[PDB]
Amino acid sequence: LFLAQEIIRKKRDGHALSDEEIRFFINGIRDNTISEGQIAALAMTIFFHDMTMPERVSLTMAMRDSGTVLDWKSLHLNGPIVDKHSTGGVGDVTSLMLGPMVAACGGYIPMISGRGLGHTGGTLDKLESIPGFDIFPDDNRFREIIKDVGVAIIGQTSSLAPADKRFYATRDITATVDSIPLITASILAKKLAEGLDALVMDVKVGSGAFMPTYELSEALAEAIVGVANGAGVRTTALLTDMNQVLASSAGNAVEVREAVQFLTGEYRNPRLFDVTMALCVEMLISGKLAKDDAEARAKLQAVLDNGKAAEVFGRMVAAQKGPTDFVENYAKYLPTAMLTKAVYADTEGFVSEMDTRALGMAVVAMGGGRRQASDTIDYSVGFTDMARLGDQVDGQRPLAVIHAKDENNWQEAAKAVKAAIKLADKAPESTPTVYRRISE
Amino acid sequence: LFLAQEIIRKKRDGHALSDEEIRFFINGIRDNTISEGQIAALAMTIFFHDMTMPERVSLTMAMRDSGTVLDWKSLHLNGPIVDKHSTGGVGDVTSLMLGPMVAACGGYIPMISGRGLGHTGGTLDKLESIPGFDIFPDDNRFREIIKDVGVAIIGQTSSLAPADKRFYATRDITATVDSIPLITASILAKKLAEGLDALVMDVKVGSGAFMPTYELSEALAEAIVGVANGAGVRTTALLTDMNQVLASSAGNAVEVREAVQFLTGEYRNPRLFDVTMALCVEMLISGKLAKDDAEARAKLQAVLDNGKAAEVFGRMVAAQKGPTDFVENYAKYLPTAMLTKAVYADTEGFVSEMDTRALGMAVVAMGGGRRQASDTIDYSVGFTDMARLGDQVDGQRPLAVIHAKDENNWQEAAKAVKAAIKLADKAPESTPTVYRRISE
Ligand SMILES: Cc1cn([C@H]2C[C@H](N=[N+]=[N-])[C@@H](CO)O2)c(=O)[nH]c1=O
Ligand SMILES: Cc1cn([C@H]2C[C@H](N=[N+]=[N-])[C@@H](CO)O2)c(=O)[nH]c1=O
Repeated sequence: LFLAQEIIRKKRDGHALSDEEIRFFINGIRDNTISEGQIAALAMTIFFHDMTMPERVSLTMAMRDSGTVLDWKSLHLNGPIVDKHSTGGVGDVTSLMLGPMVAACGGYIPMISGRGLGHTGGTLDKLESIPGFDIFPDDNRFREIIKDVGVAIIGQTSSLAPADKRFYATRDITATVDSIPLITASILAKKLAEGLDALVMDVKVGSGAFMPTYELSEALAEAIVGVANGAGVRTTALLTDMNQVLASSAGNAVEVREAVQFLTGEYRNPRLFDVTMALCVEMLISGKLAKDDAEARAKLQAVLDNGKAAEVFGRMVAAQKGPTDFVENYAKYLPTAMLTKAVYADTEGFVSEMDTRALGMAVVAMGGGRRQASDTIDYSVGFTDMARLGDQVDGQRPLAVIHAKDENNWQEAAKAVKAAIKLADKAPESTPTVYRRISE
Repeated sequence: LFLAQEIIRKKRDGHALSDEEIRFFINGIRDNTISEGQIAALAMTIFFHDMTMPERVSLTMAMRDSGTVLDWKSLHLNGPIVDKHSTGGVGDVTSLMLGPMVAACGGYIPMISGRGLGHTGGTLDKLESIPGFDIFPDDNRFREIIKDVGVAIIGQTSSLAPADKRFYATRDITATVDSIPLITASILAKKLAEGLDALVMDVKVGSGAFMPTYELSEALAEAIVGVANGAGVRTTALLTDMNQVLASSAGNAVEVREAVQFLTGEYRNPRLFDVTMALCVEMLISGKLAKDDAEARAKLQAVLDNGKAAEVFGRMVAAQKGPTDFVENYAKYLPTAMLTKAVYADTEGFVSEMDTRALGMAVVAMGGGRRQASDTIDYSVGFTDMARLGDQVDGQRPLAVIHAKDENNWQEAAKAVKAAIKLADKAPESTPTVYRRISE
């Protein structure tokens, strides 16, 4: 003894770790007695040897239990505790509508979300375009908001799955991010710390997805579903498309605008609608708020149609210290960019493919995301009026409208947008927005 | 960029690293820009995927070049620069005779050695039983001693292969010590920093060896020979036996006594003689001081017989600030133990096997070695009069004579010695002391 090196050795040599060994190691990460080198070594043994279902469950539970785990029972709420997690993308603004929609249908959604990562936007960064919006309410205040409003969207505190914090920080500099068991455990350590009854996972497929192939997207989804249900949380996953921007916009303020306009019925991108609705349906069914797809859809459509979902969003924004008249007066509050100007393709044709990773990185480069954690976001910049795959583009239809912080910035963004998009003389074959549903 | 994570990823996915990539990574270890996690991750990828001959050479050269490399040309010496390295054992005192013997035959031996490790003794710890003996002469003083005496035995300074220091420190807590390419590179990074013409490797086989099987001992030897010769240093290896104590003693002062008595011809353990002579013969042949085995042996025997090797040892001890009359008066200087008492077997029989790892750990437990680096050694304790495999033991022949720091200490050592040794009603089959020689 001590065990940490023995545990690494055991996994290195292809043996399954016991629940005891996994818990010991995770606890050692938590109390800073296990070093970065030892975390990295174990991570790499897992990359090479994988983990069985029991190992994956142990690892997930251990990481979940390394910090605060929320419990709702004592509020005596009359609805299920339910949430959604996305692997991330570009224009992936679903949460801003989905939280209010499900809340309006009787769910309670304690959504611990995230900032932008690599080429992907982040829900917390989008919300921080709203002046005053506070992603870090205190423990008691968060509980009040969930009780009174039904939904809140917040950041990850120091008390949330702290062993995952160090594990992920090490993974991200040692080429051990790309491991299904590690990703599954990391995602669920955080989501399961919310004290959920039910969860839906959105695993992205395509050029803007983190997993590089459909098959790997599918395997991740399967892993998460298996582990989460193993933990007593009713969970399903949808594999959904990220071969183009999902919303009609990409950025921060611009995506909040899109969310509001979706909720009020001004404008609804049909692909964003399809994904948002499908994810909400899973939450209602898993949360036992509806018996089937048709009933779920009817309830969700009703709260869009009668303004209830929009009202919940407004109440959420107010409760998290944004403006009390935000839905009504968002234009007053959301910052506008210095220069807003359309980018047109160099030729006429059909949008045939769009490197959605490259589009994501273009927004980062404009100042709408970060390359390092200390970077400051410009909340106004990004894209609107995105062309979709199959759109005919010409002098009357741009590839996008670019919201830029100055003219030099606009030129570089326009260059990146054009480079990311290929035109063809025929429309590409259409693709489903939702490829598949994975259940226990 | 930067490359460190990309380099780990590349090796992780089974690709050979370039010389450039290896040099960059080693330099990053040297200047502390590459973290412990990144060292551990790379180490583990090498454990899983191994390294080709070109990778192994690059890694070795990079680590060698991370610090000071000695050059002798400017002293205009008339003999080869030659050295020996052992993988370590119990009673493995060969260097104390071999350095002086080879020096007396015209070699120059700048021996950078080591302290005890795990169950094994260390030449530097043995030498530090000699009052005043200084293992850290300054650069210029070391050169004077090599010029004037022909041999000196010293410790590893902060300037020696500093990238190896951090690499090994990480390996030793992350279960990445046990890798042939990593061991080879670590050993040779240090030895090749001596500016050698020739080198002999002693790779131990058996229960007191670090490599757990003959086949793995053999593979390590082959790796070291290939890499060293690739680096322009004429190198051979002997696989030698460590299924019992090599010398008739194990410890610090007790082994220095044995060395002196070997050199003066008072007493020569025949197995220790065989290994010592065989290693010296390799050095003379590789260093071109003799054309064949017979001539080498004749020259080495002559310097034993005429007192020259003993005189060189005395001059080395004096030059390194030990006593000037040490060979003559060692009994005055080497510390004696509080209690010296024979341990007898519980029954009569032939010594059939001896767990030489356990015997090594018994010396550590007596206070003759360390469990952690801060531990203080008692230089007097250990074993003498070791029984050998095939010895009949009874009331007239003990298993060993134990030199202990007090009576409680003696009892625990006696218990460990008895537990480490199995008797049989017949002598075991004899085994060679030198199994094989490996050349380029
Ligand atoms: C932010 C974060 C990302 N990741 C993974 C999820 C993403 N993979 N997928 N799908 C990946 C992107 O580098 O990082 C993680 O495992 N834990 C975390 O806390
Ligand atoms: C002291 C030291 C040991 N080691 C290895 C050599 C030993 N293996 N063999 N033969 C091993 C013992 O744990 O550590 C190393 O690679 N570099 C070092 O600096």
